[PDB]
Amino acid sequence: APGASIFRCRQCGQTISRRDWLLPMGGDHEHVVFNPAGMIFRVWCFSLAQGLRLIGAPSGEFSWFKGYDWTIALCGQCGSHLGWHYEGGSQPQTFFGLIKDRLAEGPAD
Ligand SMILES: O=C1CC[C@H](N2C(=O)c3ccccc3C2=O)C(=O)N1
Ligand SMILES: [Zn+2]
Repeated sequence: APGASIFRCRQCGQTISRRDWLLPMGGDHEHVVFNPAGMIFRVWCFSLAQGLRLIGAPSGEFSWFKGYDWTIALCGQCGSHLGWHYEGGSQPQTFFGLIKDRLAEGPAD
């Protein structure tokens, strides 16, 4: 009965990722960053995620992770902005950076 197992959208409960899938990018799964609009995000890196909808084509502009280009990742169910999918880089080629406070963590399905 683990209670710290899967991550769902906080707004609607769509299944999104798992604690087992946390990915330590440059030594830490947690990256605290800010965008050009000055919004600060506590980004957790995950090797994998599901239930999102990747919007548009990738961009390298302002990327927080050197070598990676990003696409906005919305909750596929409700449209909540959950984070970004990163691609085009190395080791790994791809991963998700998800905004921690926009997810709810709980027991497995
Ligand atoms: O790695 C990333 C992902 C995208 C993120 N980002 C944003 O959140 C944003 C909001 C408004 C205008 C431009 C941006 C942008 O590049 C950002 O700054 N870096
Ligand atoms: Zn949602």
